[PDB]
Amino acid sequence: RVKKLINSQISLLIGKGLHEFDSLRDPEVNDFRTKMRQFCEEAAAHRQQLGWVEWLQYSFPLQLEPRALLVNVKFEGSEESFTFQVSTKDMPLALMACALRKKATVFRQPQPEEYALQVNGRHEYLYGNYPLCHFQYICSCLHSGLTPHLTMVHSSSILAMRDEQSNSLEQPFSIELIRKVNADERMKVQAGLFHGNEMLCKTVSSCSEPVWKQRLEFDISVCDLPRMARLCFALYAVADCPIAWANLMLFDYKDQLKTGERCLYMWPSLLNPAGTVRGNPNTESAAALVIYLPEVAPVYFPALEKILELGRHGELREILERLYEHEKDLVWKMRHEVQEHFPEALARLLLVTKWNKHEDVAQMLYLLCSWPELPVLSALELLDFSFPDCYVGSFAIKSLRKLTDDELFQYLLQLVQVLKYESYLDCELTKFLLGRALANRKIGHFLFWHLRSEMHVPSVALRFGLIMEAYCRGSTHHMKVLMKQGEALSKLKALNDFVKVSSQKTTKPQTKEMMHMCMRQETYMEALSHLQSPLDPSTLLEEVCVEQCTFMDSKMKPLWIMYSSEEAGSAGNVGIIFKNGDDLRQDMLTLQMIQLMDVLWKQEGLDLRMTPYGCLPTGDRTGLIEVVLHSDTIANIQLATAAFNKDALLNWLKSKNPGEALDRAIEEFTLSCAGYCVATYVLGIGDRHSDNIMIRESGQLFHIDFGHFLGNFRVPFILTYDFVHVIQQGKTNNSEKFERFRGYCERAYTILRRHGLLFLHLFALMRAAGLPELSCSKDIQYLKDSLALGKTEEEALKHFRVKFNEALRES
Ligand SMILES: Nc1cc(C(F)(F)F)c(-c2cc(N3CCOCC3)nc(N3CCOCC3)n2)cn1
Repeated sequence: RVKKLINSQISLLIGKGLHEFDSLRDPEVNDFRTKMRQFCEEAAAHRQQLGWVEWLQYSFPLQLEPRALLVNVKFEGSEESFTFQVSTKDMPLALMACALRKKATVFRQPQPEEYALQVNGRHEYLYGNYPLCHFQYICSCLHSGLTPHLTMVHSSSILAMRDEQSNSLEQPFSIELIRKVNADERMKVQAGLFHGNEMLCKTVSSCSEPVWKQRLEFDISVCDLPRMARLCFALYAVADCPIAWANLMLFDYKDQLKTGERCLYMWPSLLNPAGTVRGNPNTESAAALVIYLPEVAPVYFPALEKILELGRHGELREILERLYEHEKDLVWKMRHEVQEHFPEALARLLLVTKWNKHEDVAQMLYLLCSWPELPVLSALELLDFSFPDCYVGSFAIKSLRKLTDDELFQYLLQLVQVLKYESYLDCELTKFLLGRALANRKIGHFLFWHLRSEMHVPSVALRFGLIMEAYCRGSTHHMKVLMKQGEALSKLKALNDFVKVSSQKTTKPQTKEMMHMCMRQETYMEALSHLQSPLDPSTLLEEVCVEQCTFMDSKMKPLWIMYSSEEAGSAGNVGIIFKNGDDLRQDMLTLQMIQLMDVLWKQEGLDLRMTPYGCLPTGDRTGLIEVVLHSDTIANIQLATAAFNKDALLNWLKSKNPGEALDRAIEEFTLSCAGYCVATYVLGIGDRHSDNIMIRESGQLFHIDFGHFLGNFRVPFILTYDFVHVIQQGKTNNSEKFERFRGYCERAYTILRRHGLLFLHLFALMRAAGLPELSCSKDIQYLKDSLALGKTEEEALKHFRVKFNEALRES
């Protein structure tokens, strides 16, 4: 009965009944389910016995940055507290020893190593040999002025949390084109063999329920088929009218060559090799193609031992590795010199390998099996659809194992999208993502939401559903925590639907008061309170502050939900925006890229005071956006009295930062303005105006609502006069302040160029997302031109300077 309860809770959580998996009677699904369940159960068993500091590393991973301070410290299970004057260079152990001395003297009774410091009212902890200023929390307090509030949590109390959370044939390749086609009856199939993007041979071609009975033969023998060969079909009508497409692997998940009848449930729309290799689930309405794979003999793909035995036998390039037909022959000829003296040029060699020649593949695989590990940057390139081979993919994952949990988190969105390129359910990328999620609860949280947010997409629902199920087997406690989040989102959807309907029939004050009555119902107060934020599991959403909740006036009536927490103090006051009706994927991608820019800038000692707030799609055109409190749009501020509208922004800054605080607010504005000008320029984010640019009371400028990127609508560099007016401290002429700002823009731009390959590799992997503004090479080209990677640093700077000077004349 406890197993029945778990199964039904997984079905509710993942948004797909587990019985739907059994009904498909698919051995590949059944084998994934059984093998991944045991793999995830072993991880849960390993975690149950972790030491209390190891459990802390799993559950509350440290949040680190890429003088003196007062710290308030209390003990768990006590209202009494003490404020200490410690240095920002002190370790958390020095703070814990200082706190324990104050408790021993106050209790009249005479071990810091048995403790960890919790950030009050947050699932965040300060531990390890790190100075206080290297923790994101202390560093954040230092900037905002605020005093850190910490709680001494004992080892026995952390161990109580761990315990509570327990559970060949030279015959040429051929097929037989042997249902519900909807096309013009006045009019009257194209097939192709692919190994990723590359064609293995020339395309071979053929008014409802059509009968062909045609022999389709390819110019390639059955022995030359690579292990990852794809047969791609396109049903169209004779300008061209496309109807449907369908792909399939020639070998199944058990390495055996497919040799029987097949019905292909087609996806509606010429050839689409990147598209999924699984049939359309809507078998009732989709067009189908009847196909027959002839019995060529069983025949399995040769095992690694047989391949290494064949590839074992065998026998100017520096200028090529920075390609023409002759240049590809000299890369292949010196393939051993490429392995021994240019291991990082592996991808270039893989691209010139004749994948339609089995002899050439075996020799490539022979070198690959002894190739040294490559840096993470090189491994991310190998994950592209251009490299579909199973051994190349396994080598890429092996090179990605050295990723830190922080780097893994930074690239997680791309690694999830790469699952859509996978040919089989059980793959080394799924195993890697699952193992890494089960060893870090933050990774497990965002992996869950990335998969859950796409369950309404038929091409990925089975795959993503199966991975979330396996994850749930590895953490019964976390499943319950994520269920509490899903229950809140379910209520926000019902509440937002009421708001949409009510706003079309009555005034704003009236709809807002009815929203509050709906929220004040017991089922709503319960579902909306006491949860971990889906935007950030370390932020606790305690009591929903109904009186402060409202909705915004745009088409979808987004909800603005406020929360508070007595235990967290002023830092427990957090807000979330719930939006339903628009897709948040591109905003999430933009914001993660800005966050990556902020990390790269900070690694070079450049802090541009950015605000990369949370954005998380959770379902079908549904998601959450983190509220940055104490901020307002440029337009709202431009609505003390300004004699000239040009002084409004500066006057607003002055009212929030009087006396000596003004100078530091102007500086925060200048730094963040340089960062956002550079980010929007490099990413090609146009349509920036007073309604989608905001300013914080600290002076920090930030952008919101990134509806367009990569020049979709070349987006020129933008210098806005009202922003230049603040940078110049309200003066007409101030080249000393203006030119410092130009230095910030140029420094930020030159740093991004040094990591240009990282942005290109991440954006190439994101082509799997199916985002309409990141759908071809022209979109990637935009980033190559904005970062000017072909030019030297001096030419790129000169060209950036021409663009910046053009923006200043336009200002
Ligand atoms: N795709 C979207 C949609 C909205 C969406 F919320 F509008 F849907 C927002 C949005 C709008 C908004 N508005 C407030 C100002 O007026 C315009 C709307 N304020 C914010 N904030 C998040 C960061 O902290 C500050 C608040 N996000 C962003 N991206």
